[PDB]
Amino acid sequence: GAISSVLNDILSRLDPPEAEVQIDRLITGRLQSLQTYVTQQLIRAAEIR
Amino acid sequence: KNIDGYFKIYSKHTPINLVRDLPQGFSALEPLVDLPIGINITRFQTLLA
Amino acid sequence: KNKCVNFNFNGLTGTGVLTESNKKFLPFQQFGRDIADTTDAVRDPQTL
Amino acid sequence: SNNLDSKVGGNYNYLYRLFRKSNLKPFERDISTEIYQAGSTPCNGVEG
Amino acid sequence: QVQLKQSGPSLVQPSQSLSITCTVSGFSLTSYGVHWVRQSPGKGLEWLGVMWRGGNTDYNAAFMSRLSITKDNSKSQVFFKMNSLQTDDTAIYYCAKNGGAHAMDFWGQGTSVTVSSAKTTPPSVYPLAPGSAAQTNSMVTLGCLVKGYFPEPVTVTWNSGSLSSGVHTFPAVLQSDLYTLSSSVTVPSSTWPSETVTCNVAHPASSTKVDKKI
Amino acid sequence: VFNATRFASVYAWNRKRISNCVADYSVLYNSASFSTFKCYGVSPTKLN
Repeated sequence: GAISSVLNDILSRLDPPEAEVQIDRLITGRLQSLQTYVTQQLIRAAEIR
Repeated sequence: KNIDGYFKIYSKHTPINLVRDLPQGFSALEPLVDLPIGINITRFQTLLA
Repeated sequence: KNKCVNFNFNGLTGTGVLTESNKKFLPFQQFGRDIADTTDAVRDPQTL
Repeated sequence: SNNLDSKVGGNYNYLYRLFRKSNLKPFERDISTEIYQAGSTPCNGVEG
Repeated sequence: QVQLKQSGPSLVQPSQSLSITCTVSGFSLTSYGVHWVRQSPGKGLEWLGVMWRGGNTDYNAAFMSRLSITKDNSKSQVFFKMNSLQTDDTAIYYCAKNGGAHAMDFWGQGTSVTVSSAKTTPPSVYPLAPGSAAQTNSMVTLGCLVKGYFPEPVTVTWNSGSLSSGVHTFPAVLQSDLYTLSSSVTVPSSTWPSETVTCNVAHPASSTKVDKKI
Repeated sequence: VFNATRFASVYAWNRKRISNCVADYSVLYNSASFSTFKCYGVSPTKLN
């Protein structure tokens, strides 16, 4: 949902009070991405363990 | 095609050995030029010598 | 070449080691990207 | 641009389309001066 | 820059005709359609007609058979021909420029067309001059009594319109085939009886200019 | 463009295709001559 997927594209375009809004959308999404990976990787580890 | 006013033109020239209707094959067409015309297009013709 | 530097090629800015590779860019292909939307290779604008 | 464009009596060289049937698309212009119909009454020329 | 004033009629009897001449300026006649209306004769504002740009013309449902528009594109003037007028039709007739959505963007000054069986009479002006016993407190009011004229309008000014501070124009009182018009203007005491003061009255219906020293 | 002789109507707005050149944008933002300078989707100081 952010204006762009690349961090440098946002920081190089928007001001700090504007970039933090779009950057937070990527942090919220990329965090849930890694959380889903670690969540499923841990469950996969229990299967292999 | 017309994408956001940019009339896109692709091109590809390859040899063939054909004696009938359109040949069965595959080949990717490369961008030739980008023309920001911004005019609505609904009909088209073809020039013949 | 072969140095980790802060580059900027027409907005394609970031940190990476600039070096020449055996990639074959077509006349229209400007820059390359991986599946991560990360710039893999670029064409220098001053000298192509 | 009041000191540049405006003149005594009012500068009417700049005009605007008062209305249109449908809304324009992004970055679309129309320099047509033809009188279009508002309701179902066809005119085809003379206003009214 | 823009002028849409009317002129031509002086006085007309009921059930008769006339001709109005509206001088158009500021825009070409081929660019906009000159509208035609009245000025609130009793009930709300009344619409009469409009001549489109080089085409036909629309008229009011109650004035299509009687009133007509004659647009002269060469002289830059729109003429109007009215027929079978009634005393209730007395009002100021205006010309206006066409807008975008058939609007009346510009408006003129018009002319007060009076319909009445009476005959024309010039004004018998008499000034309202304070006497020698009149007092003053840092200023003095002045006016004139323009009685015995017919029909409207009559413009009363102070020294050809030199004064504009406290000028007040009153309506005309309808008398028996005549009118009575008063006026009141505020001028400092250093202008009267010191400087020359004269009431200037103009009757555009008869084109009479009456000068009476106050 | 900015200091042009006269502009076109809002319905015949002229789209000046700017390409194959460079120009300063901070000279316009910090000109102290514009009444409204508000960008959308990009900062006026960083786009230089």
